[PDB]
Amino acid sequence: VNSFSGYLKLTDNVYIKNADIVEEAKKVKPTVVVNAANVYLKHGGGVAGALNKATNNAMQVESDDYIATNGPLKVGGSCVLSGHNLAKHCLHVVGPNVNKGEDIQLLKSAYENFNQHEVLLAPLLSAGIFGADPIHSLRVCVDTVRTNVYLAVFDKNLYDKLVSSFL
Ligand SMILES: O=C(N[C@@H]1c2cccc(O)c2C[C@@H]1C(=O)O)c1ccc(Nn2ccnc2)cc1
Repeated sequence: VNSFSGYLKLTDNVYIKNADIVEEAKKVKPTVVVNAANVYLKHGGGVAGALNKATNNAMQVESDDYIATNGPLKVGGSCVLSGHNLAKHCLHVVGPNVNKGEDIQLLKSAYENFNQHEVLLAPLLSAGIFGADPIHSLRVCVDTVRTNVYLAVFDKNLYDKLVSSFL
C-alpha cells in the first residue's frame, strides 16, 4: 500500500488519474517522478517546464551541469537526477518528438527506462507537445512497463478519452 490517491486501475500495474503531475508530486513526494525531457535537458514547456518551474529553476541548474559533464542524452534514453522539492529522484526520460520528426518506434525504448524503478509517478511519454497520439503512448506504456506506474494526465477531456478507449 502506498500514498497515491484516487487513481483508476487500468491493469495489474498501471494506474491513471486526471491531474497536474507537479501537483501530484508535491502531495505524494514519490521516490521517482518522471520528466518528459529532451536530449539537452532544456526544460522550457510542457511537463518539463512545469516541473522545473515548481523547483524554482533548480532542476534546470542541475541539468545544465549534468549536460556540461556528460553531454546530451539519447532519444529513448534517460538519466536520474534530484527530485528537488517534488520527489526523491527525477527520472528524465526522452521520448521521440514527432514535431521534430523523430522516430515513433523509440517510444518503447523510452518506456523501458521505467522498469529500473519499482514505483513511478509519470506522464505519457511523447504525448502533448511531443506530438504522438496519447492513446498509442498509453498502449505502449501498458505493454512495456512491468513496474508500478501512476500516470497523471493534465487534460480532463483527454483523460476521459484515454479511459473510455482503453482496450
Ligand atoms: O504539458 C503538460 N502535460 C502533457 C499534456 C498536455 C496536453 C495533452 C497531452 O497529451 C499531454 C501529455 C501530458 C499530460 O497528459 O499531462 C503539462 C503542462 C503543464 C503542467 N503544469 N502547469 C500548468 C501551468 N503551469 C504548470 C502540467 C502538465
